[PDB]
Amino acid sequence: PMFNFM
Amino acid sequence: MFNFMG
Amino acid sequence: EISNAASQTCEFIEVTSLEIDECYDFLEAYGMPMPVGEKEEDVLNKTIELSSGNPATLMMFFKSCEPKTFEKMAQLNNKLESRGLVGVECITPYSYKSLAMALQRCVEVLSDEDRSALAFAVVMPPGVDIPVKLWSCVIPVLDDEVADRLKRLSKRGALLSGKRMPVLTFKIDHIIHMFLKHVVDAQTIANGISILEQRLLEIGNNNETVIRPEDFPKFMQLHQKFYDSLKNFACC
Amino acid sequence: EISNAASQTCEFIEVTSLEIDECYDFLEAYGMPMPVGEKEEDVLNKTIELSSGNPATLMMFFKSCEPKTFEKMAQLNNKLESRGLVGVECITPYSYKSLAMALQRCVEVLSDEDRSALAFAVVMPPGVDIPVKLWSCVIPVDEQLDDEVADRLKRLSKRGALLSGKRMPVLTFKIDHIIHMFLKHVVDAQTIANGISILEQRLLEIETVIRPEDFPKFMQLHQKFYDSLKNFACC
Repeated sequence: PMFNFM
Repeated sequence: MFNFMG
Repeated sequence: EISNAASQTCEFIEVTSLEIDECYDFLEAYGMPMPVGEKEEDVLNKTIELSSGNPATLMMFFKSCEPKTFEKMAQLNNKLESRGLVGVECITPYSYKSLAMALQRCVEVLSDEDRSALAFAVVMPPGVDIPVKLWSCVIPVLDDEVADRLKRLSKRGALLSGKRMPVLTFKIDHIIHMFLKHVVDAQTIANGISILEQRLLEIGNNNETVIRPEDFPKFMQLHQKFYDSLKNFACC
Repeated sequence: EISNAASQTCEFIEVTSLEIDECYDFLEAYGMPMPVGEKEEDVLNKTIELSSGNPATLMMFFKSCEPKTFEKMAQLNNKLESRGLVGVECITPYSYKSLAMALQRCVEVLSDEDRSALAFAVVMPPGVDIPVKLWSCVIPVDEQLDDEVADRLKRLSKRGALLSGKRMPVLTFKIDHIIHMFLKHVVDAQTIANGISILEQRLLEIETVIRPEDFPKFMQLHQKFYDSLKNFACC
Protein backbone atom coordinates (compact mmCIF):
# COMPACT_ATOMS: atom_id res chain seq x y z
CA PRO A 1 0.00 0.00 0.00
CA MET A 2 3.10 2.31 -0.14
CA PHE A 3 1.53 5.83 -0.12
CA ASN A 4 -2.22 6.36 -0.48
CA PHE A 5 -3.97 6.54 -3.80
CA MET A 6 -1.12 7.24 -4.86
CA MET B 1 0.88 -13.05 11.27
CA PHE B 2 1.83 -16.80 11.49
CA ASN B 3 3.27 -18.31 8.27
CA PHE B 4 0.24 -20.62 7.69
CA MET B 5 0.44 -21.59 11.42
CA GLY B 6 4.06 -22.81 10.78
CA GLU C 1 12.68 19.75 -16.38
CA ILE C 2 9.82 20.18 -18.85
CA SER C 3 11.99 22.97 -20.18
CA ASN C 4 14.53 20.61 -21.61
CA ALA C 5 11.76 19.95 -24.03
CA ALA C 6 12.26 23.51 -25.48
CA SER C 7 15.42 24.24 -27.46
CA GLN C 8 15.69 27.89 -26.79
CA THR C 9 16.28 31.08 -24.94
CA CYS C 10 14.61 29.26 -22.10
CA GLU C 11 14.87 31.71 -19.16
CA PHE C 12 13.84 30.65 -15.67
CA ILE C 13 12.67 32.40 -12.45
CA GLU C 14 12.37 30.27 -9.32
CA VAL C 15 9.90 31.23 -6.59
CA THR C 16 11.74 30.23 -3.35
CA SER C 17 10.14 29.74 0.07
CA LEU C 18 8.76 32.83 1.80
CA GLU C 19 11.84 33.77 3.90
CA ILE C 20 11.24 34.17 7.67
CA ASP C 21 10.90 37.94 7.44
CA GLU C 22 8.44 38.03 4.48
CA CYS C 23 6.19 35.64 6.37
CA TYR C 24 5.93 38.21 9.09
CA ASP C 25 4.97 40.67 6.40
CA PHE C 26 2.14 38.33 5.14
CA LEU C 27 0.64 37.94 8.65
CA GLU C 28 0.96 41.63 9.33
CA ALA C 29 -0.81 42.09 6.01
CA TYR C 30 -4.25 40.58 6.85
CA GLY C 31 -4.20 41.81 10.43
CA MET C 32 -2.32 39.27 12.46
CA PRO C 33 -0.78 40.65 15.80
CA MET C 34 3.09 40.38 16.07
CA PRO C 35 4.96 38.58 18.97
CA VAL C 36 6.33 39.88 22.29
CA GLY C 37 7.29 37.20 24.87
CA GLU C 38 10.11 34.86 23.74
CA LYS C 39 7.88 31.84 23.58
CA GLU C 40 5.53 33.61 21.08
CA GLU C 41 8.07 34.90 18.57
CA ASP C 42 9.31 31.39 18.96
CA VAL C 43 5.70 30.11 18.39
CA LEU C 44 5.67 32.02 15.15
CA ASN C 45 9.07 30.66 14.14
CA LYS C 46 7.43 27.25 14.82
CA THR C 47 4.77 28.02 12.25
CA ILE C 48 7.25 29.49 9.70
CA GLU C 49 9.68 26.59 10.23
CA LEU C 50 6.88 24.04 9.97
CA SER C 51 5.25 25.70 6.93
CA SER C 52 8.67 25.62 5.25
CA GLY C 53 8.13 29.03 3.65
CA ASN C 54 4.70 28.38 2.22
CA PRO C 55 2.21 30.96 0.96
CA ALA C 56 -0.69 28.52 0.68
CA THR C 57 -0.42 26.74 4.10
CA LEU C 58 0.39 30.02 5.78
CA MET C 59 -2.94 31.03 4.40
CA MET C 60 -4.72 27.74 5.49
CA PHE C 61 -3.30 28.60 8.92
CA PHE C 62 -4.61 32.09 9.27
CA LYS C 63 -8.04 31.09 7.90
CA SER C 64 -8.13 28.40 10.57
CA CYS C 65 -6.68 30.60 13.39
CA GLU C 66 -10.32 31.55 14.55
CA PRO C 67 -9.96 33.84 17.68
CA LYS C 68 -6.63 35.20 16.24
CA THR C 69 -4.75 34.75 19.56
CA PHE C 70 -1.14 33.35 19.71
CA GLU C 71 -2.74 30.91 22.07
CA LYS C 72 -4.99 29.35 19.35
CA MET C 73 -2.05 29.63 16.93
CA ALA C 74 0.06 27.38 19.09
CA GLN C 75 -3.00 25.11 19.39
CA LEU C 76 -2.62 24.65 15.68
CA ASN C 77 1.16 24.29 16.09
CA ASN C 78 0.42 21.18 18.21
CA LYS C 79 -2.41 19.92 15.93
CA LEU C 80 0.06 20.10 13.00
CA GLU C 81 2.64 17.73 14.47
CA SER C 82 0.19 14.98 15.57
CA ARG C 83 -2.30 14.97 12.64
CA GLY C 84 -0.29 16.37 9.66
CA LEU C 85 -1.35 18.90 6.98
CA VAL C 86 -4.81 17.49 7.51
CA GLY C 87 -4.90 19.31 10.80
CA VAL C 88 -4.98 22.64 9.04
CA GLU C 89 -6.65 22.04 5.68
CA CYS C 90 -9.18 24.83 5.01
CA ILE C 91 -11.20 26.75 2.45
CA THR C 92 -8.58 29.00 0.85
CA PRO C 93 -8.08 31.06 -2.36
CA TYR C 94 -6.12 27.87 -3.21
CA SER C 95 -7.74 25.26 -5.54
CA TYR C 96 -6.77 22.45 -2.95
CA LYS C 97 -8.20 21.97 0.55
CA SER C 98 -4.59 21.33 1.75
CA LEU C 99 -1.13 21.33 0.31
CA ALA C 100 -1.06 17.55 0.55
CA MET C 101 -3.66 17.09 -2.19
CA ALA C 102 -1.60 19.26 -4.30
CA LEU C 103 1.62 17.47 -3.62
CA GLN C 104 0.03 14.01 -4.21
CA ARG C 105 0.13 14.87 -7.93
CA CYS C 106 3.71 16.09 -7.64
CA VAL C 107 4.30 12.52 -6.22
CA GLU C 108 2.34 10.62 -8.99
CA VAL C 109 4.39 12.10 -11.94
CA LEU C 110 7.66 10.86 -10.49
CA SER C 111 9.90 8.16 -12.10
CA ASP C 112 8.82 4.92 -10.27
CA GLU C 113 12.28 4.72 -8.49
CA ASP C 114 12.26 8.36 -7.61
CA ARG C 115 8.82 7.64 -6.01
CA SER C 116 10.78 5.27 -3.91
CA ALA C 117 13.67 7.54 -2.81
CA LEU C 118 10.96 10.04 -1.85
CA ALA C 119 8.83 7.52 0.01
CA PHE C 120 11.93 6.93 2.15
CA ALA C 121 13.28 10.37 2.88
CA VAL C 122 10.74 10.30 5.71
CA VAL C 123 13.33 8.66 8.05
CA MET C 124 15.57 11.74 7.61
CA PRO C 125 15.76 14.88 9.80
CA PRO C 126 13.69 17.81 8.66
CA GLY C 127 15.53 21.11 8.30
CA VAL C 128 18.93 19.29 8.35
CA ASP C 129 21.93 18.98 6.03
CA ILE C 130 23.20 15.51 5.73
CA PRO C 131 25.87 14.06 3.23
CA VAL C 132 25.23 11.87 0.12
CA LYS C 133 26.52 8.62 1.77
CA LEU C 134 24.39 9.32 4.96
CA TRP C 135 21.46 9.15 2.48
CA SER C 136 22.96 6.11 0.65
CA CYS C 137 21.75 4.11 3.68
CA VAL C 138 18.01 4.38 3.13
CA ILE C 139 17.66 5.01 -0.71
CA PRO C 140 17.22 2.12 -3.29
CA VAL C 141 19.36 0.89 -6.17
CA LEU C 142 29.93 4.38 -6.03
CA ASP C 143 26.57 5.58 -4.75
CA ASP C 144 26.44 8.93 -6.49
CA GLU C 145 23.33 7.60 -8.25
CA VAL C 146 21.60 8.66 -4.99
CA ALA C 147 22.37 12.27 -5.67
CA ASP C 148 20.91 12.00 -9.26
CA ARG C 149 17.67 10.72 -7.82
CA LEU C 150 17.75 13.47 -5.11
CA LYS C 151 18.32 16.24 -7.74
CA ARG C 152 15.49 14.92 -9.93
CA LEU C 153 13.45 14.97 -6.65
CA SER C 154 14.14 18.61 -5.84
CA LYS C 155 13.85 19.64 -9.61
CA ARG C 156 10.32 18.00 -9.80
CA GLY C 157 8.16 19.82 -7.26
CA ALA C 158 10.88 21.30 -5.07
CA LEU C 159 10.51 18.44 -2.65
CA LEU C 160 14.20 18.32 -1.46
CA SER C 161 17.01 21.03 -1.29
CA GLY C 162 20.51 21.10 -2.83
CA LYS C 163 23.69 22.66 -1.30
CA ARG C 164 26.80 22.07 -3.44
CA MET C 165 29.62 22.76 -0.89
CA PRO C 166 31.14 22.51 1.84
CA VAL C 167 30.40 18.93 0.89
CA LEU C 168 27.80 17.64 -1.55
CA THR C 169 24.76 17.46 0.74
CA PHE C 170 20.91 17.57 0.41
CA LYS C 171 18.06 18.46 2.76
CA ILE C 172 14.39 17.92 3.34
CA ASP C 173 12.08 20.71 4.41
CA HIS C 174 9.14 20.49 6.85
CA ILE C 175 5.80 20.80 4.83
CA ILE C 176 7.38 18.33 2.53
CA HIS C 177 7.92 16.02 5.55
CA MET C 178 4.31 15.89 7.13
CA PHE C 179 3.11 15.30 3.67
CA LEU C 180 5.13 12.07 3.83
CA LYS C 181 4.50 11.33 7.59
CA HIS C 182 0.75 10.62 7.30
CA VAL C 183 1.18 9.38 3.75
CA VAL C 184 4.00 6.84 3.29
CA ASP C 185 3.19 3.25 4.46
CA ALA C 186 3.01 3.03 8.28
CA GLN C 187 5.41 0.09 8.16
CA THR C 188 7.98 1.70 5.77
CA ILE C 189 8.53 4.51 8.31
CA ALA C 190 9.79 1.93 10.90
CA ASN C 191 11.64 0.01 8.09
CA GLY C 192 13.53 3.08 7.08
CA ILE C 193 14.36 3.93 10.67
CA SER C 194 15.72 0.46 11.16
CA ILE C 195 17.57 0.12 7.73
CA LEU C 196 19.30 3.18 8.91
CA GLU C 197 20.35 2.07 12.36
CA GLN C 198 21.80 -0.88 10.44
CA ARG C 199 23.88 0.73 7.75
CA LEU C 200 24.87 3.35 10.35
CA LEU C 201 26.39 0.70 12.62
CA GLU C 202 27.97 -0.62 9.38
CA ILE C 203 29.80 2.75 9.13
CA GLY C 204 30.60 1.76 12.74
CA ASN C 205 32.57 -1.43 11.96
CA ASN C 206 34.88 -0.03 9.19
CA ASN C 207 37.14 1.19 12.03
CA GLU C 208 24.50 25.35 13.24
CA THR C 209 26.61 26.78 10.39
CA VAL C 210 28.56 23.45 10.38
CA ILE C 211 28.17 20.28 8.30
CA ARG C 212 28.26 16.92 10.07
CA PRO C 213 31.73 15.44 10.01
CA GLU C 214 32.75 12.01 8.71
CA ASP C 215 34.27 11.17 12.11
CA PHE C 216 30.74 11.45 13.49
CA PRO C 217 28.30 9.91 10.96
CA LYS C 218 28.24 6.81 13.01
CA PHE C 219 25.83 8.45 15.47
CA MET C 220 22.61 9.91 14.10
CA GLN C 221 21.79 9.78 17.79
CA LEU C 222 22.35 13.45 17.53
CA HIS C 223 18.81 13.77 16.08
CA GLN C 224 17.68 11.18 18.57
CA LYS C 225 14.97 13.51 19.72
CA PHE C 226 12.99 13.58 16.46
CA TYR C 227 14.03 10.06 15.65
CA ASP C 228 12.36 9.05 18.82
CA SER C 229 9.07 10.70 17.73
CA LEU C 230 8.95 9.21 14.23
CA LYS C 231 9.64 5.85 15.89
CA ASN C 232 6.69 6.27 18.30
CA PHE C 233 4.63 6.79 15.13
CA ALA C 234 5.35 3.68 13.07
CA CYS C 235 5.53 1.06 15.83
CA CYS C 236 2.75 2.44 18.08
CA GLU D 1 -5.27 -29.61 30.47
CA ILE D 2 -7.38 -32.29 28.87
CA SER D 3 -7.42 -33.78 32.38
CA ASN D 4 -9.77 -31.22 33.88
CA ALA D 5 -12.22 -33.02 31.68
CA ALA D 6 -12.02 -36.07 33.95
CA SER D 7 -13.31 -36.78 37.40
CA GLN D 8 -11.11 -39.47 38.73
CA THR D 9 -7.84 -40.83 39.96
CA CYS D 10 -5.68 -38.70 37.70
CA GLU D 11 -2.00 -39.31 37.94
CA PHE D 12 0.75 -37.74 35.90
CA ILE D 13 4.30 -38.41 34.80
CA GLU D 14 5.65 -35.46 32.90
CA VAL D 15 8.29 -35.97 30.14
CA THR D 16 10.75 -33.13 30.60
CA SER D 17 13.48 -32.23 28.23
CA LEU D 18 16.61 -34.38 28.24
CA GLU D 19 19.17 -33.03 30.85
CA ILE D 20 22.61 -31.96 29.53
CA ASP D 21 24.12 -35.28 30.67
CA GLU D 22 21.45 -37.63 29.30
CA CYS D 23 22.08 -36.06 25.93
CA TYR D 24 25.68 -37.18 26.33
CA ASP D 25 24.42 -40.71 27.20
CA PHE D 26 22.18 -40.61 24.06
CA LEU D 27 25.07 -39.57 21.81
CA GLU D 28 27.49 -42.15 23.15
CA ALA D 29 24.53 -44.52 22.70
CA TYR D 30 24.14 -44.10 18.86
CA GLY D 31 27.85 -44.05 18.00
CA MET D 32 29.11 -40.50 18.61
CA PRO D 33 32.85 -39.70 19.07
CA MET D 34 33.18 -37.60 22.28
CA PRO D 35 35.00 -34.24 22.38
CA VAL D 36 38.66 -33.59 23.16
CA GLY D 37 39.38 -29.94 22.41
CA GLU D 38 37.45 -27.41 24.58
CA LYS D 39 35.92 -25.99 21.50
CA GLU D 40 34.41 -29.46 20.84
CA GLU D 41 32.66 -30.03 24.20
CA ASP D 42 31.41 -26.54 23.42
CA VAL D 43 30.18 -27.67 19.96
CA LEU D 44 28.16 -30.26 21.66
CA ASN D 45 26.88 -28.05 24.53
CA LYS D 46 25.78 -25.65 21.81
CA THR D 47 23.79 -28.36 20.11
CA ILE D 48 22.39 -29.43 23.48
CA GLU D 49 21.60 -25.76 24.33
CA LEU D 50 19.96 -25.05 20.88
CA SER D 51 17.74 -28.12 20.69
CA SER D 52 16.78 -27.32 24.37
CA GLY D 53 17.04 -30.98 25.34
CA ASN D 54 14.91 -32.53 22.74
CA PRO D 55 14.93 -36.27 21.91
CA ALA D 56 13.27 -35.85 18.44
CA THR D 57 15.42 -32.94 17.09
CA LEU D 58 18.53 -34.39 18.69
CA MET D 59 17.72 -37.40 16.76
CA MET D 60 17.28 -35.58 13.44
CA PHE D 61 20.53 -33.91 14.32
CA PHE D 62 22.64 -37.10 14.76
CA LYS D 63 20.90 -38.62 11.63
CA SER D 64 21.93 -35.46 9.74
CA CYS D 65 25.52 -35.38 10.92
CA GLU D 66 26.59 -37.29 7.69
CA PRO D 67 30.44 -37.37 7.94
CA LYS D 68 30.13 -37.81 11.78
CA THR D 69 32.85 -35.18 12.43
CA PHE D 70 32.52 -32.63 15.29
CA GLU D 71 33.27 -30.15 12.49
CA LYS D 72 30.19 -30.88 10.32
CA MET D 73 28.34 -30.95 13.64
CA ALA D 74 29.21 -27.33 14.32
CA GLN D 75 28.30 -26.69 10.68
CA LEU D 76 24.80 -27.89 11.57
CA ASN D 77 25.04 -25.70 14.71
CA ASN D 78 25.49 -22.73 12.28
CA LYS D 79 22.90 -24.02 9.89
CA LEU D 80 20.44 -24.02 12.84
CA GLU D 81 20.12 -20.27 13.73
CA SER D 82 20.19 -18.98 10.21
CA ARG D 83 17.79 -21.29 8.37
CA GLY D 84 15.90 -22.62 11.46
CA LEU D 85 15.08 -26.32 12.16
CA VAL D 86 15.10 -26.77 8.36
CA GLY D 87 18.83 -27.01 8.38
CA VAL D 88 18.56 -30.34 10.09
CA GLU D 89 15.17 -31.63 8.88
CA CYS D 90 15.52 -35.35 8.05
CA ILE D 91 14.04 -38.86 7.67
CA THR D 92 13.76 -39.88 11.35
CA PRO D 93 12.08 -42.44 13.64
CA TYR D 94 9.76 -39.47 14.30
CA SER D 95 6.80 -39.49 11.93
CA TYR D 96 7.75 -35.78 11.13
CA LYS D 97 10.61 -34.25 9.08
CA SER D 98 11.26 -31.40 11.57
CA LEU D 99 10.05 -30.29 15.01
CA ALA D 100 8.24 -27.34 13.43
CA MET D 101 5.56 -29.57 11.83
CA ALA D 102 4.78 -30.94 15.22
CA LEU D 103 4.61 -27.68 17.19
CA GLN D 104 2.49 -26.43 14.29
CA ARG D 105 -0.56 -28.30 15.44
CA CYS D 106 0.04 -27.25 19.05
CA VAL D 107 -0.25 -23.61 18.02
CA GLU D 108 -3.34 -24.15 15.99
CA VAL D 109 -5.26 -25.63 18.94
CA LEU D 110 -4.31 -22.55 20.94
CA SER D 111 -6.73 -19.98 22.38
CA ASP D 112 -6.65 -17.11 19.82
CA GLU D 113 -5.02 -14.68 22.38
CA ASP D 114 -2.56 -17.35 23.38
CA ARG D 115 -1.73 -17.59 19.70
CA SER D 116 -0.98 -13.95 20.04
CA ALA D 117 1.13 -14.09 23.20
CA LEU D 118 3.09 -16.95 21.66
CA ALA D 119 3.56 -15.18 18.38
CA PHE D 120 5.24 -12.26 20.25
CA ALA D 121 7.45 -14.19 22.67
CA VAL D 122 9.85 -14.32 19.67
CA VAL D 123 11.26 -10.89 20.55
CA MET D 124 12.79 -12.22 23.80
CA PRO D 125 16.16 -13.44 24.99
CA PRO D 126 16.24 -17.24 24.80
CA GLY D 127 17.40 -19.46 27.69
CA VAL D 128 17.05 -16.50 30.03
CA ASP D 129 14.80 -16.17 33.03
CA ILE D 130 12.86 -12.95 32.90
CA PRO D 131 10.04 -11.20 35.03
CA VAL D 132 6.28 -10.65 34.38
CA LYS D 133 6.50 -6.88 33.89
CA LEU D 134 9.33 -7.49 31.25
CA TRP D 135 6.69 -9.66 29.50
CA SER D 136 3.79 -7.22 29.99
CA CYS D 137 5.69 -5.07 27.42
CA VAL D 138 5.49 -7.32 24.34
CA ILE D 139 2.45 -9.40 25.28
CA PRO D 140 -1.08 -8.11 24.24
CA VAL D 141 -4.30 -7.79 26.35
CA ASP D 142 -7.77 -6.09 26.04
CA GLU D 143 -5.54 -0.86 34.13
CA GLN D 144 -2.61 -1.25 36.53
CA LEU D 145 -2.29 -5.00 37.42
CA ASP D 146 -0.76 -7.10 34.62
CA ASP D 147 -1.08 -10.59 35.93
CA GLU D 148 -3.27 -11.37 32.96
CA VAL D 149 0.07 -11.67 31.11
CA ALA D 150 0.81 -14.48 33.51
CA ASP D 151 -2.55 -16.42 32.93
CA ARG D 152 -1.80 -16.40 29.29
CA LEU D 153 1.95 -17.31 29.71
CA LYS D 154 0.92 -20.21 31.94
CA ARG D 155 -1.74 -21.68 29.53
CA LEU D 156 1.15 -21.35 27.06
CA SER D 157 3.47 -23.50 29.12
CA LYS D 158 0.81 -26.21 30.05
CA ARG D 159 -0.29 -26.66 26.32
CA GLY D 160 2.53 -27.98 24.27
CA ALA D 161 4.97 -27.14 27.01
CA LEU D 162 5.94 -23.99 25.18
CA LEU D 163 6.95 -21.56 27.92
CA SER D 164 8.31 -22.55 31.33
CA GLY D 165 7.00 -21.38 34.70
CA LYS D 166 9.41 -20.88 37.70
CA ARG D 167 7.72 -19.51 40.90
CA MET D 168 10.59 -17.98 42.92
CA PRO D 169 12.92 -15.93 43.51
CA VAL D 170 10.49 -13.84 41.52
CA LEU D 171 7.59 -14.81 39.26
CA THR D 172 9.26 -15.34 35.90
CA PHE D 173 8.74 -17.36 32.60
CA LYS D 174 11.21 -18.43 29.91
CA ILE D 175 11.29 -19.36 26.29
CA ASP D 176 13.70 -22.23 25.52
CA HIS D 177 15.92 -22.17 22.47
CA ILE D 178 14.03 -24.76 20.20
CA ILE D 179 10.64 -23.36 21.24
CA HIS D 180 12.07 -19.95 20.06
CA MET D 181 13.78 -20.80 16.64
CA PHE D 182 10.46 -22.32 15.80
CA LEU D 183 8.96 -18.82 16.09
CA LYS D 184 12.03 -17.13 14.40
CA HIS D 185 11.47 -18.59 10.94
CA VAL D 186 7.67 -18.94 11.32
CA VAL D 187 6.06 -15.68 12.49
CA ASP D 188 5.28 -12.73 10.24
CA ALA D 189 8.58 -10.84 9.71
CA GLN D 190 6.78 -7.64 10.76
CA THR D 191 5.45 -8.79 14.13
CA ILE D 192 9.18 -9.45 15.10
CA ALA D 193 10.26 -5.83 14.33
CA ASN D 194 7.00 -4.56 15.96
CA GLY D 195 7.91 -6.42 19.07
CA ILE D 196 11.44 -5.10 19.16
CA SER D 197 10.23 -1.48 18.88
CA ILE D 198 7.02 -1.80 20.97
CA LEU D 199 9.56 -3.09 23.54
CA GLU D 200 12.17 -0.34 23.16
CA GLN D 201 9.28 2.00 24.20
CA ARG D 202 8.55 0.78 27.80
CA LEU D 203 12.31 0.44 27.85
CA LEU D 204 13.06 3.68 29.77
CA GLU D 205 10.30 4.94 32.16
CA ILE D 206 11.59 6.87 35.28
CA GLU D 207 24.60 -15.45 34.83
CA THR D 208 22.58 -17.44 37.48
CA VAL D 209 21.27 -14.10 38.80
CA ILE D 210 17.96 -12.55 37.75
CA ARG D 211 17.95 -9.07 36.31
CA PRO D 212 17.11 -6.78 39.23
CA GLU D 213 14.33 -4.24 39.25
CA ASP D 214 17.13 -1.56 39.60
CA PHE D 215 18.39 -2.50 36.11
CA PRO D 216 15.35 -3.29 33.88
CA LYS D 217 15.38 -0.08 31.84
CA PHE D 218 18.34 -1.62 29.95
CA MET D 219 17.65 -4.93 28.19
CA GLN D 220 20.92 -4.13 26.48
CA LEU D 221 22.60 -6.88 28.58
CA HIS D 222 20.87 -9.09 26.01
CA GLN D 223 21.92 -6.81 23.14
CA LYS D 224 23.47 -9.82 21.27
CA PHE D 225 20.22 -11.84 20.78
CA TYR D 226 18.50 -8.63 19.69
CA ASP D 227 21.15 -7.61 17.21
CA SER D 228 20.46 -11.07 15.77
CA LEU D 229 16.73 -10.17 15.60
CA LYS D 230 17.20 -6.75 13.95
CA ASN D 231 19.72 -8.23 11.44
CA PHE D 232 17.08 -10.87 10.74
CA ALA D 233 14.09 -8.53 10.32
CA CYS D 234 16.17 -6.44 7.81
CA CYS D 235 16.53 -9.18 5.16
